[PDB]
Amino acid sequence: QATQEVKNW
Amino acid sequence: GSHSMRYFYTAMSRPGRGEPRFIAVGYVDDTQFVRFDSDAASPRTEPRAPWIEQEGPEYWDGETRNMKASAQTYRENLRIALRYYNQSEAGSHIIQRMYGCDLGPDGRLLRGHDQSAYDGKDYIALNEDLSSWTAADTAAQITQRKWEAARVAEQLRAYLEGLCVEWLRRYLENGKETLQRADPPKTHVTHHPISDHEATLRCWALGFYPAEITLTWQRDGEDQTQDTELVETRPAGDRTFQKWAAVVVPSGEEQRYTCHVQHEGLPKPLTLRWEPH
Amino acid sequence: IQRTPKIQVYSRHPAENGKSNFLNCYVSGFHPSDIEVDLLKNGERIEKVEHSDLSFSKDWSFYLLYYTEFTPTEKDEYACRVNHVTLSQPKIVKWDRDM
Repeated sequence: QATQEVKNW
Repeated sequence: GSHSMRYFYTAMSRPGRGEPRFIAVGYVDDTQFVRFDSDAASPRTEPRAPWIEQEGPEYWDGETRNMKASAQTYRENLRIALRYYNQSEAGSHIIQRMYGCDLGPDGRLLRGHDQSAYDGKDYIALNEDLSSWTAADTAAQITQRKWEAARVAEQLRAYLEGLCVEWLRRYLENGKETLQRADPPKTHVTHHPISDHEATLRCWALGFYPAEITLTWQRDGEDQTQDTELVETRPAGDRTFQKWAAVVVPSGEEQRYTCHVQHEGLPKPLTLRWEPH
Repeated sequence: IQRTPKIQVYSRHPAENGKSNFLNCYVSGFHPSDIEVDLLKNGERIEKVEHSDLSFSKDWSFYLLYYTEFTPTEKDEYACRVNHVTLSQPKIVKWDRDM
């Protein structure tokens, strides 16, 4: 299962 | 032996050719098991290994939901990167991320990874402690501050400690018959004359899994590291890999060379010589 | 900022004429991602060719595998042709059973 992000650079 | 799960994301901008494209793949060891392509006619997180297909509706909806969000998030990261680097909107740029969990033979979490790059160079990485970041340049520092401020590292460590390890153990169980079996290589040494005076010996390894292998040429028991030509370990297409190493030798010296192969599937490393019949 | 692809043309199983096999072109270690690969028989592209999903290595360079079902013949000569921002002309690598 992938990781939810949701951070922006 | 020891098992790992990794996810690979790629985001590319295509100014004047369309929206930025986002591609994601997942692997367990060297076996890819999922895919997402923003360019597909109807983008979806699709299975690429049979053992994953058993996963339920909540799962597949969940990851498609996730991957479509991530594509938006990286479309915006691509724009943000333009500010940090003062780059034009005409160029085409690429953001990559690879992250995953390593499990020791023991099966508890042994290491966690997260690394990101811009235009093929290092950008930011999660350190070994899973609490701090390493920035590659002043631009990545801008991101670094935002992420320690938003405590991202605590959130990714929660993922690798728990959900990554837990799914990867579940996958290893579901994919027991392929993921947990080592295929030793099939090996043979090949000879081709360049001339009457010189020939090429090539050592072959075929059909092995996992991809990790070492091929070595030795002359009178000493390493021909510098004179060996190695190719990148390559996929066969049936989930096994291949590799070869070759040297140019003077005619009549062929039996002083021995090829040494190391693979996890092998009990003891193999020593091969050219055997013509 | 740019790395040229390394190309390998090979068969999935050792070649024996008249016996069905797979023709693989593996391109690796290249940057950026925009690449085009076609598989050639007698200098002309084979119609149905598929490729792996894009992925990359530890050093961030990409790799793909292009494959098709084929039957080798004494007569015919097969190849792989690759185009990339680093290549001045499309680079063609002819298949040698020995490699």
